[PDB]
Amino acid sequence: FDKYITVFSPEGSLYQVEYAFKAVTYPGLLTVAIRCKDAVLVVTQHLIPDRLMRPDSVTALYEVTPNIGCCMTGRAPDGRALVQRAREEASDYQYRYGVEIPIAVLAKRMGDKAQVRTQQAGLRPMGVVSTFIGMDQSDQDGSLKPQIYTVDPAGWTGGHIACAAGKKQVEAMAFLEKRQKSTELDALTQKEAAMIALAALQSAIGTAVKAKEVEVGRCTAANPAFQRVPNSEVEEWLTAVAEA
Amino acid sequence: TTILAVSYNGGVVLAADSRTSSGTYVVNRASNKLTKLTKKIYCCRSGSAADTQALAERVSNYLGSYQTDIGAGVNVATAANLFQKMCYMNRWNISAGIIVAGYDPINGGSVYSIPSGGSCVKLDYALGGSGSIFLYSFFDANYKPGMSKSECVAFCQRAVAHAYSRDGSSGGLIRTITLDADEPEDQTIPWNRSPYCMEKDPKYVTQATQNQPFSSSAKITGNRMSSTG
Repeated sequence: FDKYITVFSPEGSLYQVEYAFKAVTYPGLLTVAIRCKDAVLVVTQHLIPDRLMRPDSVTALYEVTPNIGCCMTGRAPDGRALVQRAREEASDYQYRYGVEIPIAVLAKRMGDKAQVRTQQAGLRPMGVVSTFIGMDQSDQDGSLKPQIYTVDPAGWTGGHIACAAGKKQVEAMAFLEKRQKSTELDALTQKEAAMIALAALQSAIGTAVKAKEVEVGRCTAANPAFQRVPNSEVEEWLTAVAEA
Repeated sequence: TTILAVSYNGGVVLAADSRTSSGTYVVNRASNKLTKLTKKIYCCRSGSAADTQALAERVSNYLGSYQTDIGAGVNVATAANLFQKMCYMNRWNISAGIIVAGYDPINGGSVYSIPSGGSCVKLDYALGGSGSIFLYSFFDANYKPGMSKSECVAFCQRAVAHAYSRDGSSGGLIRTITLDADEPEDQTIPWNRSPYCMEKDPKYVTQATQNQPFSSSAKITGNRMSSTG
């Protein structure tokens, strides 16, 4: 009875929301984002076991607005649906305030949307971890400074220097944390940062990945629009990970 | 207000005066009447500044949402059919005379007049606003389709000038913008260097012989310009 609606158990936990965090683990897809000095990556697993499935079509990472790229992890279709809420949100903002939604807000508005589903009974929490990435103009000098923001099905918004979400998110965070003690991680070039992300993807699942079995998102201070990275440029990072 | 799109082979040129009058006083001297909907699809705006700006933003917003979700460019058609629906729904409340021009890769250089009523007429070239009425004859005479990008700009400027030189409502700068495969080229011809104006035209140097001295002869000479003469 505690378990099947969004109400507190005797120990003060909304069981439905612990059970949505399990729905992020279930598909066996792991994403890793990483902020560098001038850019953000989001690396996602992109596993198509069917030879007949068109690779092109199945994406984790959607554009939300030109400057903010998502990367949903969990029930794909719940992801798909949040992205639509996030676009609706970012268009609503663009109209009412006449500027692009700042990523920090977008994340925090999606935080409050996912909270509402943990409060009103009979809505299912979206079984997914939004990983919004984008440049955000610091109002001190004018510089574009890179950002990652995870929403999770609890409604917990947070910023991230780097982050993982999905199957092995514990072991992929363990790898990034151990590699935060060596380096600074915000004094890194886009290349170095990628090699750490794609090494965490590799360390976590336990296998060497192809440039086809991942898709990678990107925003830079130079090119603040959310780009998918071409499979050519990802292969120059997976060759550079296998070396060092 | 004077606005006009024309299509050349690759793309389009929009062009505009830059004057918004409250009738007889010039409120703003340097208004941008060319209003970006997408990267390559500008609309020109004649009539109530309020109403065209509100519609240009309302559409620029739907095209942004659209452009995101389809994960591709917007067809100019899409911009004009959105703009038609919004000009048509409110056709009684508003006073809006729009020209959506643009480039998409599918059709190339498209131009749609959306006048008051919320008609929507795909054309080779559209004229809008008070100062349109002057150009219609000027186009019928001097326009010659299949112009190069360079000529179409130099032409539209010449046009917007001939209009704003006769119309009171129209005047100031001649903003153009070229929308094609390449990156949008806006240029802003300031009045002091406009291609045509009545003031500098040698036709109108010699004054009308209205004043005319007290003479002993029906022979019209010139105006009286000194009290001594």
